[PDB]
Amino acid sequence: DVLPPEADSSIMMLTSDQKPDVMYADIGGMDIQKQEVREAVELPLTHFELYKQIGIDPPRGVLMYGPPG
Amino acid sequence: IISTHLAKLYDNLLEQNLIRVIEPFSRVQIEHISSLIKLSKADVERKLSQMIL
Amino acid sequence: DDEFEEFPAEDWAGLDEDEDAHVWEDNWDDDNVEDDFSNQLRAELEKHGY
Amino acid sequence: GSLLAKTGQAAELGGLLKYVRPFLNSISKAKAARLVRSLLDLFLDMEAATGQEVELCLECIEWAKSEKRTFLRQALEARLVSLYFDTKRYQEALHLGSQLLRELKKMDDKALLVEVQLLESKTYHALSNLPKARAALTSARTTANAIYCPPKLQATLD
Amino acid sequence: GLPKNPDLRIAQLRFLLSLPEHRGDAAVRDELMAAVRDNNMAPYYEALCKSLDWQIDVDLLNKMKKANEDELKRLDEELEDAEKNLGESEIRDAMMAKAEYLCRIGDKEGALTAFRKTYDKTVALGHRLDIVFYLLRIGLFYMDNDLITRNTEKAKSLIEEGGDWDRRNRLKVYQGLYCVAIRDFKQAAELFLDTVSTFTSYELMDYKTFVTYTVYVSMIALERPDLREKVIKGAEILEVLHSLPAVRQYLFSLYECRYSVFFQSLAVVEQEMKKDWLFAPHYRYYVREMRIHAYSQLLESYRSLTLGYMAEAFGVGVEFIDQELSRFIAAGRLHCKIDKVNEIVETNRPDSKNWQYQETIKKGDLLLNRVQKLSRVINM
Ligand SMILES: Nc1ncnc2c1ncn2[C@@H]1O[C@H](COP(=O)(O)OP(=O)(O)O)[C@@H](O)[C@H]1O
Repeated sequence: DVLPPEADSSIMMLTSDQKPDVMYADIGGMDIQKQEVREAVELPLTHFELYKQIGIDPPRGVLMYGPPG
Repeated sequence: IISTHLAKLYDNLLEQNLIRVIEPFSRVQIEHISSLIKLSKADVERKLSQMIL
Repeated sequence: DDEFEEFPAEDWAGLDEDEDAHVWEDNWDDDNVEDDFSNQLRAELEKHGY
Repeated sequence: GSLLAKTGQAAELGGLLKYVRPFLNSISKAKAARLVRSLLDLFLDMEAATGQEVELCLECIEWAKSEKRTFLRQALEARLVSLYFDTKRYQEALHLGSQLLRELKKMDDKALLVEVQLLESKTYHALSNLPKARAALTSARTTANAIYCPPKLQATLD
Repeated sequence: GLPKNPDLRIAQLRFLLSLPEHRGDAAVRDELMAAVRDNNMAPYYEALCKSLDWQIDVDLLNKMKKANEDELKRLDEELEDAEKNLGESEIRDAMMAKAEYLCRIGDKEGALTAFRKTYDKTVALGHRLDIVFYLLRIGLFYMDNDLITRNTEKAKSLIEEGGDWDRRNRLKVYQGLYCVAIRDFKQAAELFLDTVSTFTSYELMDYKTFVTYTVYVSMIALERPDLREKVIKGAEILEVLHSLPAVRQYLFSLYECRYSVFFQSLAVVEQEMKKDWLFAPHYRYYVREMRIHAYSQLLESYRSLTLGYMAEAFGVGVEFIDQELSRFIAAGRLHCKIDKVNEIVETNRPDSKNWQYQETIKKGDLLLNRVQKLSRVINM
């Protein structure tokens, strides 16, 4: 047999989706930049079809090298 | 956000009053339900319908 | 391969038009003849007075 | 102008506004611009000549465009967007706000942008455009962070 | 994509002048005001049926057509003779100018020949997409349902597979095949609520006309499930109903299930659909299907609602509703019976078990017919 679930094999958090904890604009940090982050969410926000045709190469990995600020 | 919310709240009390007085009855005449809610027949029937549709 | 012409093959001699030339699916009630509904409702409004 | 507003005069205030134009183009642009805005707001306050208020202010905008007072004419465009929302205008307010946003985002004004975005959020809510109202309101906050103590404006955003 | 949209307008104007004879005075005016323009002589073999054989512009207008067509033809000859440009070159757009001249000015026959010529010549992604769009637009112009099906079939099969973010620019008219046809129930709406227009106001004559098609298709689709969260929640939907109060009136009337205003507004909807070339459900799904949904919605959650009181709650003319109910029950829907001796509507709603079990035995009948046919296929 093969187990379909994979997240609970070593825990390490699970599906945090479908749950509004902190929506978006309710953050106190406003932007810092948050435009590269919205650029990061462009791929989840569909737009992968717009990644082609328009000829862009959307970013894949986003590293935030900041303190707990 | 004045008439809309008051109408929404008015619907809430109508639904709550109907649901609060409806558990005992397996089959109740609707003019008795109107008498308990202290309203007419057409409005009570219309509200009870819109809930059940 | 034969067309079985022994059975009476009366081909439809019109060859004029296809009434449902498009993909429309008809129903037994769809082909009744009336003055639709708008005129009928107007007549209904008139006999009631408004 | 103060006495005309106190008494409630409309024709006299309109004539005064149409007459003071030589003096408007003889002094500091900002001082003349704000005097025009104050007189216009006072005129639009009490006497509700809905068939004349829009036309009179549009004439003032055209006059401001002729005088090349871009910040003045932008301010009156924002005022008519507010007036359009007051008069429940459907979409001519929307394109006017869109035109203002295009002209203003290229600049770096902040008070006008917050008012325009807030007005755009208001008219979406009036037309029950909730998701676009939320998006406009979020942009209104992002723009409103610049002004630290706009006591009237901060209440409007809240 | 702007061309063939004003052509759609004149095509609709010809429809309004031809099919409904009630519009025989204003329809002539709008037809004339848009046929003396737009160079309507080659697209006047259709127009001669309603009005005169030819309006009194023959000398000047034909000279304009022949001169304009000859100039483009001379231009096409120069590109295809003096220069050997082939494939990925400017000859591709030169023949597009040829097709545009043969379409916007000349008759559809020359434009179709020009299109099929360059479609077989160049198969580039951008060129192929543009010509498929043009073929669809001319097909929906001249009401060639065969051409509309042909371009829709190839586009949905292979053409739209290659290249993305342009299908969002095409489904609004790719689903027009379902819109013009009877299939306004499920497939139309599911691919047509998408409020992503290729142009602000084009293709279907407007964005407002785009919404009216959405409202009509949705009304044929469903009565009152959580449509409040499907179309009513739509902010752009609420905005456009603010733009059109009458359109907002019946849509809210159906949502509020207030039949006193619904039927009057529903008749207005049918009258409006009469003035529209998308009139295919002329006797099936203008008002009869919508009220079948409405009557089903009404009589469900009811058991025995009196004919007299349901008549005044749904208009007037107790006899009119009585004959309407009898006609629709004979049609098959409105699951109920009429107690004529007491004038009562005794409904028969099957339980969730009962109705579903009825559906299974029906599908059992169909599939037994299927397997018996397959039993015929074997042993022969
Ligand atoms: N609206 C807000 N804006 C910014 N920070 C917030 C907000 N609400 C909560 N926080 C804080 O952000 C913190 C995230 O901390 P943490 O995840 O440990 O930092 P890091 O991701 O750098 O390890 C939480 O402890 C929480 O208190």
